[PDB]
Amino acid sequence: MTNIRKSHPLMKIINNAFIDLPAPSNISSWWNFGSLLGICLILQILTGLFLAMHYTSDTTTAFSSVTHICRDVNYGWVIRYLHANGASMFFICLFIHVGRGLYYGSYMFLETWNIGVVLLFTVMATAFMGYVLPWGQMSFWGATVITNLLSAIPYIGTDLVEWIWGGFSVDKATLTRFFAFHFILPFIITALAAVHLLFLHETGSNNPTGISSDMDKIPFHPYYTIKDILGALFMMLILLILVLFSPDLLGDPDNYTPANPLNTPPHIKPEWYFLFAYAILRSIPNKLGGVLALVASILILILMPMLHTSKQRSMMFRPLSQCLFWMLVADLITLTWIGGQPVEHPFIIIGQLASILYFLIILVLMPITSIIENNLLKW
Amino acid sequence: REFGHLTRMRHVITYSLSPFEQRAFPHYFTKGIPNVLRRTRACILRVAPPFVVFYLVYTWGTQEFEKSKRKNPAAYEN
Amino acid sequence: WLEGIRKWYYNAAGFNKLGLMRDDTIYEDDDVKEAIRRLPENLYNDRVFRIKRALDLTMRQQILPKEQWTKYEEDKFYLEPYLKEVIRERKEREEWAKK
Amino acid sequence: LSRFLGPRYRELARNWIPTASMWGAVGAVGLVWATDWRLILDWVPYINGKF
Amino acid sequence: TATYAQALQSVPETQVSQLDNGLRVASEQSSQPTCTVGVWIDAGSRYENEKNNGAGYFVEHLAFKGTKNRPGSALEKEVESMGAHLNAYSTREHTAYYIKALSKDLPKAVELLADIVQNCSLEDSQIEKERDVILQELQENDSSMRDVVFDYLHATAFQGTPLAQSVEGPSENVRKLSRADLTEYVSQHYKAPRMVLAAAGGVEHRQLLDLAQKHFSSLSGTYVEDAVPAFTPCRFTGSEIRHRDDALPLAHVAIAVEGPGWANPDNVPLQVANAIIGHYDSTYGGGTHMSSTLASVAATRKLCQSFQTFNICYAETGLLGAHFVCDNMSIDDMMFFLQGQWMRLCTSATESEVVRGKNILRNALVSHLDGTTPVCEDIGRSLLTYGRRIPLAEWESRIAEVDASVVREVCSKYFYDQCPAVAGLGPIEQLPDYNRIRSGMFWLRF
Amino acid sequence: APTLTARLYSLLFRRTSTFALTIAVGALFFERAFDQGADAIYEHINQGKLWKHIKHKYEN
Ligand code: HEM
Ligand code: HEM
Repeated sequence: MTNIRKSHPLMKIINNAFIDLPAPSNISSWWNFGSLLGICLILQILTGLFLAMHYTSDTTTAFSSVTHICRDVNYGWVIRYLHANGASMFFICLFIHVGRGLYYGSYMFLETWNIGVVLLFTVMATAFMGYVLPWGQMSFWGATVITNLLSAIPYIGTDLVEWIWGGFSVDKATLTRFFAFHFILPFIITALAAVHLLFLHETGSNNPTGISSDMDKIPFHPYYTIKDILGALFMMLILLILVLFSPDLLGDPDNYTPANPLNTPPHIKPEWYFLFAYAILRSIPNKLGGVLALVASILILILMPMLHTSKQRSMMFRPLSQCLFWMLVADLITLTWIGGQPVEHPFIIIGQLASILYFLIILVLMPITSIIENNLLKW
Repeated sequence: REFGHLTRMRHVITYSLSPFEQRAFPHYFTKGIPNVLRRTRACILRVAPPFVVFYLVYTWGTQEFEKSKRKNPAAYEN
Repeated sequence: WLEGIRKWYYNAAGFNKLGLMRDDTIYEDDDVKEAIRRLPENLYNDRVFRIKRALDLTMRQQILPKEQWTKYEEDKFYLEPYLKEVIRERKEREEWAKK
Repeated sequence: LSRFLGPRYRELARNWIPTASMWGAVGAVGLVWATDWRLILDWVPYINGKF
Repeated sequence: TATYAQALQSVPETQVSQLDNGLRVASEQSSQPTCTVGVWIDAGSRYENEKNNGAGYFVEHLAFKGTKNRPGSALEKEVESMGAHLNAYSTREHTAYYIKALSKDLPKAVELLADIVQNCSLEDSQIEKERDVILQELQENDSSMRDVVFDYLHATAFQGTPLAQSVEGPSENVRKLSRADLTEYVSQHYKAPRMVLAAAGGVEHRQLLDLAQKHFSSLSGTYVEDAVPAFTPCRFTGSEIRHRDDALPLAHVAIAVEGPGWANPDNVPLQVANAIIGHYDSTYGGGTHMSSTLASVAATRKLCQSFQTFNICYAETGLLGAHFVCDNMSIDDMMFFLQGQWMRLCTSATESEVVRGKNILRNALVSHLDGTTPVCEDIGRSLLTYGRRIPLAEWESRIAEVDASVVREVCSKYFYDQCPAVAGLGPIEQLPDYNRIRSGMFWLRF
Repeated sequence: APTLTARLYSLLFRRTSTFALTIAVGALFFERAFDQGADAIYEHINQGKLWKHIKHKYEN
C-alpha cells in the first residue's frame, strides 16, 4: 500500500503545495498576506460572478442594473459592497505584500518577484476596468482621464487610444469591452498565481531574519494552515466592517450620479489604490513624461533585485535601511494624499518633492546606505 | 525540496511538549506585556520618525491651502 | 572614532541579540554556499545551531538574555577567509574567460 | 558587467553582430508587413499598388 | 637555445626512392641503434568485394605462419633469435607489416619482409587453423563495445559501399574462404606500385635501396589478364543504427558527419576544432577545470565515463565526429552538449580556443612521430595517402595559418545543417531520435 | 553546377536569419500577389454584378 496523499497525482500536487510543504517556522504575520490575497481573489471571483448574473453592460442599463442589484436582488447589496470593498482589501494586501518582499529581501527570488509584478499590473487593470462598469459619473470621467494618457505615446498614440475606446470617446463599446476584460482577467491572475507558487516552491519561503531556514522547517499543514485561517478571519472582520458598518467609506459619492458626458464631476480622482500613481503622473508636466513616470513607479520593482547592494538579505539587521524603507512608506502615503487633493500651489510642490523622493530612495539612497552598512560591518 | 534531504544538521536535540499537556496561553499578559513594550521601544525609534514628518506635512499643507483660499485684503484695498 | 560608530551599528543590528555572528547573517549566494560547504565541521555545526536558535527565538518573538548576546570584539569572522578564497577563484575564472 | 568587457566577448559580439542585424531586419520587415506601415511600404515597388 | 622552428628545420628529412618495378623506398635516418622496417601495402577491406571480404585479414593472419623459403617455425625463429619484433596491422584502407630490430640486422629484416610479402605459402592446413582462430576472434571482438560501435558507424554511414565492410569480414565469408581466394587477393592487391618499404632509425637510404633491389625487385605491378582493380568513391548516407541491448552496462554512441579526404587541406582546421572540443575520460585528473566545455560539464555532472573526438579520413571521404560512453539516462544531455559545442565552433568560435587547439595539434603531431615504429608508420602511410611525407615544418605552417575565421568556415562547411550518422549500442533508449539529432545540427538563432 | 534549389539553400535557407528574411519578403509579395489574383478571379466570376462594375452608371 501507499499513502493516497503522496501517491495520487492531484493529491500529490496538493500535498506538496499546501499540506507538507517545508515552511520556515519564523515567518511572521506579514507572510500571511499572500494567502489573504488568494482568499481575496476567490471572494472577488465569486462575488463578481454573482453580480454578473444581474449586471447588464449596455450603457442604457448598467447603472439601473447596479441599482437593481442593490435594491431588488435578495442580499444583492451585500454582494455588491463585498465586491467593492474586497477590491480595496485586495490592494491593501498587495501593498503590504510587496512591502514585506522589499523589507525582507524576498525579491532575491527573481522569477517569483517578476511574476508578482506582472500580477500587480494585471490586478490594477482589472480594478480600473471594473470601476467603469457601474457607469457612474466618476467611472466615466476617470476612464476618460486615464485612457487619454495613452494618447501621449508618440506616433501610435491616438490610434491605440481609439482602439481601446472602440470609438472617438469612452462609450457603450468601452463599457462592454471593459466588462469582458474585467471578467476574463481575474482567471488569468488565478493562473499567474499558480506559476508564482511553483516558482516560490522551487526556492522555498524567505524568513524574517533573511537567513536560510533549511535547518528549522515545520510542516505547513498543522501550523500555517491555522495561522492563515486566523488571518482570513481577521481580514473578514475588517472587510465586513467596511461592507456593513461603513459600506461607502472608501468610495467617492459622485459615482451614484449616472454618468453625464456633457458635465464633468466636481473632482476627478482615481480609486484610493491608484492615487499614488496619479500624484506622480500629475507631478511631471509633460504628458509623455507623466505616463512614463506612472509606468516606472510600478516597474522600478523589477530593478529591486539588481539594486540590492547589501550583504544581508533582510532589513531586520539593517537599521538605516529600515529608516529608508519607512521613509519610502511615508512617501507613498504622501503621494496618496496628494493624488486625493487638487492640483494647486501647496500640493503641487509637495507632490513633485514626494515623487522625486520615492524614485531617489528606491534608486540611489538605499543602495548607497546598504554599501555604508556593509562598510560599517567591516565588509 | 522534500522534507528528508533539506540540509545537513548534526548534534541538535529538541524537546517539545504536546499541545494537550501544555497551556495554550502561558503567561499571555504577565510575560506578553513586557515583551511587547520591549519590541515597541526598539521599533518606534525607526518606524515613527518618518510618519511624524508626514503629519507635519499634512498639517502644513492643509493650513497653507486654507490660507491661499482666504481673501487677501490688500488686493481689494484701494 | 570609526570603531565607535562600528560598535554602534553592531548593537543597532540585532544579530548579536539573537546570539548570531556577523557571518551567520550573510546572504547565501553561490559563493557563500561554496564557502559554507568548505567550512570545517565544527564551525559548520556551530553555525547551524546558532541559526536554528536565532530562528526559534524570532519565532516566539523573544531575544536572548543580555549576558548571552554576542560581543563586538568576540565576534569571529569564520567564513571570511573561505569566502574570500571562493571569490578570488571565481575572479580568476572570469579573468580567463574574458581573454 | 565588467565580466563582459574583454577581448573574447568583443570577438563574440563581432561574430554575432551580423546575425543580430539580420534578426533586426526580419523584425522591421515583419512590423511593416503586419501593420501595413504605409510610410515604409509606399516606397516598396509593386506593393505601393495597394492603397 | 633551439626554437621550435629551428628544431623543425633540423628534423632529419625523409628520402624517397623508387625501384623500377614501382616499389617506393623511403627512409629517415637517426643515430638510434634500432630501426623499424616495414612494408605498407595499399590493400584493405575497401578494396574487397562481398565474396572476398575478410580475405586481407586472413592473409595477414597466415602471413607470418610460413613461406616457401622458410617453414612456419623458421620465420619466427629467425625474427626472435635476432631479437626483432614482427607485427602487422590491417585497416579498411591499408595493410602493413613492420619488423622492429637492431640497425645491424637490417638486411635480414628486409629479407624476411620480402619473403613474407612475396613468397607466402598460404598452406591449406594453416588456412583451416587460421579459420578457426579468426572465427574465435570475431567472437571476441563482439565484447569490445568501441570497435563494434565504430563498425556500426561505418556500416550505416557508408552503406552500400565497400567502406562499410569490416576488416575482419562476415563469419560466413571466413568459413567459406579458400586458398584460391587468398592467392587471388595477394595477386590482385599486393603489387609493387601499391607498396612502400619504409625505414626509420639507424638506416642508410642507400643500404635500404640496395637491399630492396636485391630482394623486392622480383615483385611486379602487372595485373594478370589486364584485370586492374578500380578505386570507387564511396557515398556517405545520413543514417542511424541502434542495437538496443539494455543488458549492457553502459551505452556507446558514435556520431559523425562526412569529412575531408586525406589530401584535403581542410583536415588541419578540423583537427584544430576537434582539439577544441577535446577528449574526456573519467580517469582524467583535470575534471571540472578542463578547458573543454563538454569535458568540464561531463566531469561536473558525471555525464559520461568517456568521450573522444575522432577524425577518421579515407582517400575520398572521412568520418568526423565523437564517441561517448555514458549512462543510460545521460545520453540525451551528452548529445545536446556535443552538438552545442559543434554549433558553437561553427558560429561563434574565438581566437583563444583556436590557439589552444593549434598548440594541442602541434604537440600531438610532434609526440606521435617519436620512435622508429611511429616514424616508419608515418612515412609509409604518408607515402600511400599524401604521396609524400609532409614535413613537420609544413604541418606547423598549415597549423599557424589556422585562425578563428578558418575554424568557423570549415566547421560550418562540415558540421552545420549536415545530416549526421549515428550508431548506438547498449541502453540507448534515451538516445534522441534522428529527427531531433538532425535538428541539433543547426541553431535557430543563427 | 549548382541547381536553383541549391543556390537558394546556400544563399538564403542555410542561416535561419536569411531564411526568415526570405519568409518575410515573400510574405509581403505573396500577400500582394495572391490578393490581387484572387480578387481578379472573383471579379471575373461575378463580372457585371459587383457594385464596382456598375458604379459608373449611377455616379456623377
Ligand atoms: C479578481 C479581482 C477583481 C477585482 C480587483 C475587481 C474589482 C472591481 C471593482 C473595483 C469594481 C467596481 C466596484 C463598484 O461597484 O463601485 C468591480 C465591479 C464589478 N466586477 Fe469585480 N473585480 C474582480 C473580479 C471580478 C470577476 C472575476 C468578475 C466576474 C464576473 C467581476 C465582476 C464584476 C461586475 C459584474 C462588476 C459590476 C457590478 C457592480 O458595479 O457592482 N469582478 N470589480
Ligand atoms: C494576486 C496576486 C498575488 C498573489 C495571489 C500572491 C500570492 C503569494 C503567496 C501565497 C505567496 C506565499 C508567501 C506568502 O504567503 O507570503 C507569495 C509569495 C511571494 N510573492 Fe506573490 N502574490 C501576488 C502578488 C505578488 C506581487 C505583486 C509581488 C511583487 C511585486 C509578489 C512577490 C512575491 C514574493 C517576493 C514572494 C516571496 C515570499 C517569501 O519570501 O516567502 N507577489 N505570493
